[PDB]
Amino acid sequence: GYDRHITIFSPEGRLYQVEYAFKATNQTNINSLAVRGKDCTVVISQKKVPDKLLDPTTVSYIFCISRTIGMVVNGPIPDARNAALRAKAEAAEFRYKYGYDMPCDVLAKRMANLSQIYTQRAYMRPLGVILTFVSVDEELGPSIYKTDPAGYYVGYKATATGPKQQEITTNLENHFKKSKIDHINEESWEKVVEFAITHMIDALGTEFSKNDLEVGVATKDKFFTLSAENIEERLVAIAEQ
Amino acid sequence: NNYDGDTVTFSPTGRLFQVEYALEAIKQGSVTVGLRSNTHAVLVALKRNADELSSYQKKIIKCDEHMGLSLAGLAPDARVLSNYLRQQCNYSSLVFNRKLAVERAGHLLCDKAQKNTQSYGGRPYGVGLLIIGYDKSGAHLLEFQPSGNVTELYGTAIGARSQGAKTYLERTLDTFIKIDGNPDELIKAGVEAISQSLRDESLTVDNLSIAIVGKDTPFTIYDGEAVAKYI
Amino acid sequence: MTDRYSFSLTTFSPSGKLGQIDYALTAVKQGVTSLGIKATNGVVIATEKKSSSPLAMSETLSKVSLLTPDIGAVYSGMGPDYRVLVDKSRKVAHTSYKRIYGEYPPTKLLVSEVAKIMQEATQSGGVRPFGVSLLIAGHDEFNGFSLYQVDPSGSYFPWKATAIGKGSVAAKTFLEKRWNDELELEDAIHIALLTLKESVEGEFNGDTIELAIIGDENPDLLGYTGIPTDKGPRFRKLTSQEINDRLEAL
Amino acid sequence: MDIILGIRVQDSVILASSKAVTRGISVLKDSDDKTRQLSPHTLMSFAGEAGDTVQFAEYIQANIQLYSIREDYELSPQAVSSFVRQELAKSIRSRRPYQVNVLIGGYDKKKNKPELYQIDYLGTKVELPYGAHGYSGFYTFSLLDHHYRPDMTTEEGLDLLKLCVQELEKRMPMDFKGVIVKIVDKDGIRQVDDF
Amino acid sequence: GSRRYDSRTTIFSPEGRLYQVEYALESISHAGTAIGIMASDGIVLAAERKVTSTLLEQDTSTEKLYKLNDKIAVAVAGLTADAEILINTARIHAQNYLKTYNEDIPVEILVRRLSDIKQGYTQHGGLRPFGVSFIYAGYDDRYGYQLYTSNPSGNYTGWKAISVGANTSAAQTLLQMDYKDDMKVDDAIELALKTLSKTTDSSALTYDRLEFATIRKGANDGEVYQKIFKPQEIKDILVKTGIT
Amino acid sequence: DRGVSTFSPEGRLFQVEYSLEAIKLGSTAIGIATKEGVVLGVEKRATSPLLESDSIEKIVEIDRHIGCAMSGLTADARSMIEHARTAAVTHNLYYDEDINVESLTQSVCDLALRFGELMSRPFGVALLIAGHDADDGYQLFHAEPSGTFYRYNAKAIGSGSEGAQAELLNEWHSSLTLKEAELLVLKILKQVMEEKLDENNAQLSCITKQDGFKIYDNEKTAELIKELKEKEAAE
Amino acid sequence: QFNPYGDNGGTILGIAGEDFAVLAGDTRNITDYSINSRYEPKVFDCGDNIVMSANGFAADGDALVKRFKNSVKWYHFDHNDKKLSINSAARNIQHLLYSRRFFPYYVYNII
Amino acid sequence: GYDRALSIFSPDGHIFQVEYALEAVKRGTCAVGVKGKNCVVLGCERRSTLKLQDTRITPSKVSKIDSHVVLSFSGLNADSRILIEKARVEAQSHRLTLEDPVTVEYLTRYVAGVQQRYTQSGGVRPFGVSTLIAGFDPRDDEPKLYQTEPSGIYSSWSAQTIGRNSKTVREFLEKNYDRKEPPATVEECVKLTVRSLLEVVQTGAKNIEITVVKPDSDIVALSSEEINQYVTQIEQEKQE
Amino acid sequence: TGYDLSNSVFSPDGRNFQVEYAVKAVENGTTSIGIKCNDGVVFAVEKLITSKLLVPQKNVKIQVVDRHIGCVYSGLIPDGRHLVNRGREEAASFKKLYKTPIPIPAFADRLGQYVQAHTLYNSVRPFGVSTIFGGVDKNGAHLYMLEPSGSYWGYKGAATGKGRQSAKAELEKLVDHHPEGLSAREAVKQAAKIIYLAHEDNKEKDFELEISWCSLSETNGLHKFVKGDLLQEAIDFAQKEIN
Ligand SMILES: [Cl-]
Repeated sequence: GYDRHITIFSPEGRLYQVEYAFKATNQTNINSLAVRGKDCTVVISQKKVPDKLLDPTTVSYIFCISRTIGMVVNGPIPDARNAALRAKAEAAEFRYKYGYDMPCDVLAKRMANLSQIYTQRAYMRPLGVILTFVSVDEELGPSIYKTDPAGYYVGYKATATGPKQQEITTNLENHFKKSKIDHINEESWEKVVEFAITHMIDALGTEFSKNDLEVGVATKDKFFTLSAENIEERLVAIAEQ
Repeated sequence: NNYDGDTVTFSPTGRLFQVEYALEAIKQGSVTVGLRSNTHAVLVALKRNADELSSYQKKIIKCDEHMGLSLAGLAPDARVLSNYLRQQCNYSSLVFNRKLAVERAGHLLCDKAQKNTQSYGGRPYGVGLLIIGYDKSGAHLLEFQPSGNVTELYGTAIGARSQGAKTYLERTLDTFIKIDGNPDELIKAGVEAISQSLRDESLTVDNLSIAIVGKDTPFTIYDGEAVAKYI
Repeated sequence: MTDRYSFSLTTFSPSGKLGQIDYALTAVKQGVTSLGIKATNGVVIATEKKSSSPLAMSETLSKVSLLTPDIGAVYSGMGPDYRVLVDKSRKVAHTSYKRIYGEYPPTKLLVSEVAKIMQEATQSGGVRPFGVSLLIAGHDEFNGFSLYQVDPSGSYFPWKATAIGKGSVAAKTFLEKRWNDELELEDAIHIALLTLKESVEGEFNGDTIELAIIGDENPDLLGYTGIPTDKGPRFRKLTSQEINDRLEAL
Repeated sequence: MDIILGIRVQDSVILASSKAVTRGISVLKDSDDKTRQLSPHTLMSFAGEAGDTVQFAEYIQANIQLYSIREDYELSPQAVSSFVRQELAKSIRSRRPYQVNVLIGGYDKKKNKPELYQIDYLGTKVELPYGAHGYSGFYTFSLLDHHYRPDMTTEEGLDLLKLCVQELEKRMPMDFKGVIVKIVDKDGIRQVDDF
Repeated sequence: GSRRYDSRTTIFSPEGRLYQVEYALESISHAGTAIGIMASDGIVLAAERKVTSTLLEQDTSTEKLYKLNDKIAVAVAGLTADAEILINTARIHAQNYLKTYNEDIPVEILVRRLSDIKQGYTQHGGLRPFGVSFIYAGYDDRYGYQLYTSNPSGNYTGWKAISVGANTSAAQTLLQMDYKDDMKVDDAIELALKTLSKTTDSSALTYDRLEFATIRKGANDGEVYQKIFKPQEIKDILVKTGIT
Repeated sequence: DRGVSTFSPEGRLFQVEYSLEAIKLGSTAIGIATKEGVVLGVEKRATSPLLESDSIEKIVEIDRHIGCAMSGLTADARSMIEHARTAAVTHNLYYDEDINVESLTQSVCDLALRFGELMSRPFGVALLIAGHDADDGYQLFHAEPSGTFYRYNAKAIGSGSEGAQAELLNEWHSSLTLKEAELLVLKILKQVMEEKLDENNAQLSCITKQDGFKIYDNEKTAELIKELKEKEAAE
Repeated sequence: QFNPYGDNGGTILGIAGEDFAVLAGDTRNITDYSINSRYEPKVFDCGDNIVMSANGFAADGDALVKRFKNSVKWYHFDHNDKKLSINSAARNIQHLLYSRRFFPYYVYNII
Repeated sequence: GYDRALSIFSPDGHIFQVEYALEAVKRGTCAVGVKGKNCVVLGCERRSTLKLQDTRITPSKVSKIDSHVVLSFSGLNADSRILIEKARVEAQSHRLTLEDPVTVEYLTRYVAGVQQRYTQSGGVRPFGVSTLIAGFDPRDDEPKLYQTEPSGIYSSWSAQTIGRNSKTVREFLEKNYDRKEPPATVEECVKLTVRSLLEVVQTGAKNIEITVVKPDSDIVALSSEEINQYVTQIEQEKQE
Repeated sequence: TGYDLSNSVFSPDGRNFQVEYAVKAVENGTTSIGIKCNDGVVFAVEKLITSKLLVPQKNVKIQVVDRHIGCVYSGLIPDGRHLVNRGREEAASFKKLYKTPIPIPAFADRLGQYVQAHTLYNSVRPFGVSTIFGGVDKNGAHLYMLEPSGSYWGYKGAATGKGRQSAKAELEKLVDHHPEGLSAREAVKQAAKIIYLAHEDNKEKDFELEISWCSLSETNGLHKFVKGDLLQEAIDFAQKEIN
């Protein structure tokens, strides 16, 4: 039974090492969510600092890949940072070679191709991570593209990742079934973040303080993460209506 | 058991069995003793023969005018490591016009042995080394294990029955450390130390091997009738 | 590090079977149905856009891909394996042909190059075979229209019409009854839509179906005018609207 | 080295090659054989830079002999000459080219025809009824143009060759110490010991 | 490390056999039968396509018979993809020889070269062998018409008549019975088709399930012509010999 | 399977220990060192009477002052001998002198542990290296595939080794002559050999300072065998 | 253009007696018309009762002496502390010099 | 590169891959070598399981390495081609660098060295081939016959056989071959070689190949009829 | 089963058992800690005195990287040294190209990526060490801890080795009782105490205390070893607290 140790086919035509890498994805027990506004793309993720000895400012699963591209990771932090460093290098090389900023979907494809190679070549293991890339692309507008250990990737209207992804997914599905549009019809990114948090609260059934969340926002020509105080202002507005 | 096929595999309790098996080869090897004062450092080694027609396998190797070691375990591995030390001592002299510090020599041996314990295909070294030397901070004695662990000591012993000599040195600590400016008395203490590890056999003229280095003493090895004085 | 897997991972068993190839074919069997039909004046390739989530934008995922202006491809099996094969197939069409002869390769020779790549994954060290079967439709001046199947082993066969994946056995039977040597392209598209409906469970419309043709030259899709000999690509992907129009006459 | 001539007659090929070897201002040898047998019915003469000539000739010889053993068969003169040309054309763009000009005289046992090939150090091959390298052709070709017939006997070929050597000995400034003559026909290769 | 997963494709059994070569031969025994018959005035190549479909485009299809140059052709039994890798190498060797010596490559020299490549995969590299057996039909001016076969072991032999693939035991017995030395091409054509007709696992032998080729000095004066039979031409020769 | 450079739980290299078993199956080779020279003798052990025994070359010259006998997988020894000869002559090129017997032996032993995943396995042959130099006089070394070499006054390797070594234990003393050593090797070879010892199935050789390394003629050895038979019948 | 060679001047002299030998050399080191040093030793004790002086281009001279001294050290290690005879040292130096046949040590050497 | 150590020692001190290579030799067709007073003869078995063979073009069992040396074998056929090719290259390489052809002993030593190298090199398996190498040294009238095997050991033989049922024909040669008086003529040498193969072969038809090598590069292969005359004469003497 | 025999193999859980076995080697090692103070960091380690023959203050465990970073580790000592050798190469090449000394967060990722690389292949073994490291850069003080998996975070206080639980409890008290912060000199005293308190888990053999520190005010942002009077003062403070 060495067909379960390396990335070769089982008799059923399955790659068990890829399937087990998917399971490593939920090892952090963190849920992430991504939605699109008119002018922005918002990504939120649960933040859990279990140890009091930790410096909470260094605990993060959201990465600034380029000026325009942000990435949130679902999976263990070593693989997350491996992917982050590579994505940063790829985005920088792309700009140098081709004279313009790497698009979100192109980077997603590139990282997905790298992931595919690990599923075919034996000496390389898959990374136990799911990578969600976000930007406001200059051609396609607000963009969400997600990569997994199988080498699969696709664009999204919105998405969710983690142990309770299904609950968040259905919650989002039901909202877009009402509105009948592919995005959050809202002008400011502040209100799109408020939407993202509100719908995560509803789906998970848990309240959040300023230190329980982590937020990333993509606008035209820059991606940035929110501070604890920026999130607090967001939480206050939610409670006041 | 299932985790001793190669050096690249931890056991469930966090042990490296191939390294531990290499450590076992040292215990099978013949006893050798090391000890020092503030002025001199001494190696004493019990050499082993195959039979009565055979010679007694050499245990002590010179690395530089101010440094050398004694071996216990696989002799070819000691040749490889001593050759590396010779080169590093030599690189220090030719490039920096500087005699290689004994402590730094230990750090280099540690790092060389370590690479063999973390990589596939290779094997750990199957030998333990006792390095003595005299540098700018005085006399020194090092114990090298092929796990990579190098330890600076006042005195020690490795090989079969080495525990007897090590206990003796642990008692004599306060005495032999004070033997300054007297090479013969320091060797006597080493010969008396290695004697605590003997059974059935005793120290003969072609059995015993002694080395010394010090303040105004280059690393020199004594064999044959040159050690009859100490028998 | 270094890739230390310099030995074959696909080997002959006592019965003469190459296990990893057989298993790759099993992965293809599980995959979504895709098909290809050759007409007198064109070829049609089609498949279902099996969307993994309704939140996912299935337009961004392209199962039917342009390889050259006159050659297109569709698959059944593992999507990521297909995606990288399309990247390699597009590049090899340039490096091993266009940069030498100054023109795009004929269908059969591009197929041959793709087949070679898949064969090498079946014999080279430290790799598994590709978990896809390809259907490559194309046109060239001296061979006319053609349709090829390529399997994980690297074997390739020319077809008048065929199907691969989930409901291939039923679909190939359906095609045998409907195919003849006098079909026009529109008739082939009609048969493709009929055949594909049998294997689809849920929604059946332009947004859930991906369909492309190799047909007449499209000068409107060339992007420039001024060179008479350059008349535009024969490959064209049908729009969501163009599919739905033909589903009313179904 | 200096002068190498070749003439193809009715039923044989005749190669004439100088005997002199000079180092500096001194003639070291006056009996040097500037030729190698590649196969029983194929002979190659050579001329060019010192050292390169023999090294190349012997290298070719080894390759043809290796082929002969492997296939238990003698390559045609045409096939051998094409192999030699390729090696020289390969050589000319090398880091340090082999500066060797050759004549290949062979009897094709299949076609029952003698064949003479002239190849220079660039890899320029030509089949000829008579050929030469260096300055040898300047003096001799006018005589060969005049006297040569394709139905000549071997004896007539040798007489025409004597006239060529005599003209060379009269008008060349260099003393090349006469020539060694060899005949290649259906029966193989033999040397004319009196010339 | 990686050793754990190594099949070790290039080792002897205790009996002194090469496992992978033997298993590759087992694979080839399930492949469509290919037959070669050598006559005084030419060579015949006949081969059976494996369980085809009505929707297969036969006239543009090639799975059995391949052209190496103008003088030499091969019949394939085994993995087609493996065979094409080798075929392209053989085509290049023939052109290399032609460029070097300015003469068409002798048949045996080409065969030995391919057979040596196969041999290499059984002795070094740790890769699986090519699951292919060839029948070489060719002509040169030294030995005239020649038939050879090679298998995954890299061993090759010369033949007057030979079969590879499925039912070779039965096929070889039938050829050995009816073959004679003074035989001609037209007779050899009939023998090849009759042998396939009796050894086939199919219910009946039809034109769509065959690939056929001849190498004849039946080319205008001292020269050699290769004829890869078209579907309609195979259909005609089946009627002529009285099989359909 | 398992690594080629793997340690056993007892602290020994599996492959080195297994190669030692192959050497035990080899034909007997004996060396005796004296102050008048070193004698090397071997059992030829022809597998058939049709095999021309003089083509069995188990005693070999490395230099004029160094000889070598082998036991075990004798094919493995060829590259060792080649290296030895090269080392010996190369040192003569660099230093205009004969190379020390120990230094030569050490150079041969350096090859031994150059195996892994370099060659794929240890050597399956042991060597008795005998020679003379000005510094340490007449010497006999035993070179193993472990990379270890011991100097010996007398040594036997091969299938009859432990029986021969016990005999060499009793017979050797520091005042042996060359003639006495020759007869002693013949005596012990005759004892451990399966077939009856004669000039065709056994070979003698020696190394002296004056004449250097010499393999003995079959006529010369035959006389030493006849001299042995008579002196054993003498009591 | 960079010239890797220079001339540091100096002169050396070796004389072999019946049971002794001398190696002498001036202590002046120069470039062009300038004096670098009035006392820069040029003749060295290399061990094993051997003395050497490499005269010409000082950088190459120093490098050669350094490598031979090193060769003496490794001769002891590799051959059981055997004394390097003068004839053996000479042959060893030939090979040290010929390593750079095509980029020579620009020195006339005497031992 | 593929570095895997395939030929390794086992606990009992055996290299199984080398020993299994000898089993491949045991399977191979019988080959025999007999040296007379002024010649050497190489006999080879051809298994008659393969008829419809083209004997003109089928690889012959005896191969010329040079004009004065030949090589026959038993074992894997494909493997033997690699050894023969290397040997032929070395033969021309020796003539090129030393200006003398190889001695039979030298050529044997080279081929045996190649076989040995393949028993302790990573990623490769041993040659499943044993060879008989025969000929005459340049300007020498003494016959030479050598044998090699997968392990890489080699030796000289007055007469030797290898391959399947070699145990039987060696038995025959050991009682029939006299060292004090070897086959004085070519006839006697060929007769003894054919007799030895007739102990094992089956039919004396196209199953026996004979190649006679004489001094000064005089090598010829006997035809079917010439051999058939030996087969006829042997059995007519046997009927008594 | 068999998933724990090879490195870089995911078990059905999604775990790399070989890395988890490397953690066992870390847990087996001696105690080491780190304390982040007002303007710097303090490192301390437990050195088990196996024998009287060990020369005091000679077998130094804490290592410096560049001139502003300190590294200490628990587990397989050679593995830790190998990691620091790499750390030094990384820090050198950073400074070579960018001129400024490597920032602590930047340095942390260099080690992190290297350790993580040794969980990607079966041809290498994971690191048998958890490493506590840090120092002072342009943005102030930073303390990090790095595990065999390649996982690392920033810390207020950190601890690893056999007595990590005891240490962690002590570190948590300091964080609670000093929200405004701890001084560099205080942190040295507290570090001594914590190692002494954590020595109850290794109480069989007696030990030697070793402390180092980087502080903007006390050491000018350079890594230095705590020696002589300041070390003895910390030992006295530690010995007073256990009694
Ligand atoms: Cl890519």
